[PDB]
Amino acid sequence: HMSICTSEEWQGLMQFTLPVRLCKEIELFHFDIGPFENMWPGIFVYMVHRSCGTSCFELEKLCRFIMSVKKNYRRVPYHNWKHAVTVAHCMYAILQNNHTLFTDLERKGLLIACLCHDLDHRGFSNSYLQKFDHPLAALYSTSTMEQHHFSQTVSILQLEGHNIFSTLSSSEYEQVLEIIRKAIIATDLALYFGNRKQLEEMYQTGSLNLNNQSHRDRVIGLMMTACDLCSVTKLWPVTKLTANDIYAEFWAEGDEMKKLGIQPIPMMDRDKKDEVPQGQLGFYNAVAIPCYTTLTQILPPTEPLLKACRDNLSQWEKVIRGEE
Ligand SMILES: Cc1cc(C)n2nc(CC(=O)N3c4nc5ccccc5n4C[C@@H]3C)nc2n1
Ligand SMILES: [Mg+2]
Ligand SMILES: [Zn+2]
Repeated sequence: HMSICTSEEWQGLMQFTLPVRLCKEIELFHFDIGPFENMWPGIFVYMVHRSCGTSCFELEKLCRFIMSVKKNYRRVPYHNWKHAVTVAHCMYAILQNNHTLFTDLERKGLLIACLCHDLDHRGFSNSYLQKFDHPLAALYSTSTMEQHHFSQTVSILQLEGHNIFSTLSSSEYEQVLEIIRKAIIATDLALYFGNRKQLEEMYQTGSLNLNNQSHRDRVIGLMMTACDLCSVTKLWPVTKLTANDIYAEFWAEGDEMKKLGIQPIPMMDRDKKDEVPQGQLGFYNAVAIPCYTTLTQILPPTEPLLKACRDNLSQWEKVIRGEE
């Protein structure tokens, strides 16, 4: 039930080289993958190679892997291929700027997990599938989509000629898969609030210890979250755009509820469009800013994300006060 790429696709990938002019910009946090759709898979490989060295993975098995992932993203307005790459990029920037805080095994795991984190998203929220009464919530009933996303990854990983991790030891294999699982589950926004509070705590009392694996997992998790929301960290006109994308889904979900004579929350109601800027404000203020603030504290080199967030915040304020 997994979908595979054709030899044409993956072989195309292998032959791609990145234009020299992007080499610089790719290293920047606010870098936008938007205007380079064909290059997306190629851009992932590049990031893999630079982070983890050129022969970290048998290039052949890697390219098949990436194109198959692509094919299992659906054609929805936001939780799509583009999202997966954008998020994976953001993690690349994070890893790059903290290069020795993490292991080869973490960096392989995390870029992979990012690319895989929303695999086979249907544009329906966790709340929806549970609240009426999908076969998926009938299988995992906390963090529904996220457990599916991980299962999907594993399925793709177990496909013929696709196993990029094959040449690890079986102990290392079972570790990276662990890393990944925790990383993906962490993107359930429900878990983030608990997780950031815990971190907030540990940092403030100076009991945060990157040698303690449990702490490691929470710092990783926060990263995953930071990466997931990173649209808010692009330059205003990019962010503005990405917003319409996230809303299109929300309102498609809202519509599907209205069809069962159920009133959607205002966020998912396209008849409540003018409330949007305000909603951003709220989201930036209760979610985004706290996310990046805590990340910047733990990982000072990730400060530019926070800075870009704040700039977008005040653009939303300017929109509300009516100056855009
Ligand atoms: C990446 C990402 C992920 C998520 C879940 N959101 N959610 C938001 C917006 C949001 O949370 N709000 C929001 N917008 C609204 C728009 C209209 C009406 C009510 C609205 N409300 C209520 C609430 C304050 N922006 C996000 N961006
Ligand atoms: Mg998700
Ligand atoms: Zn996501």
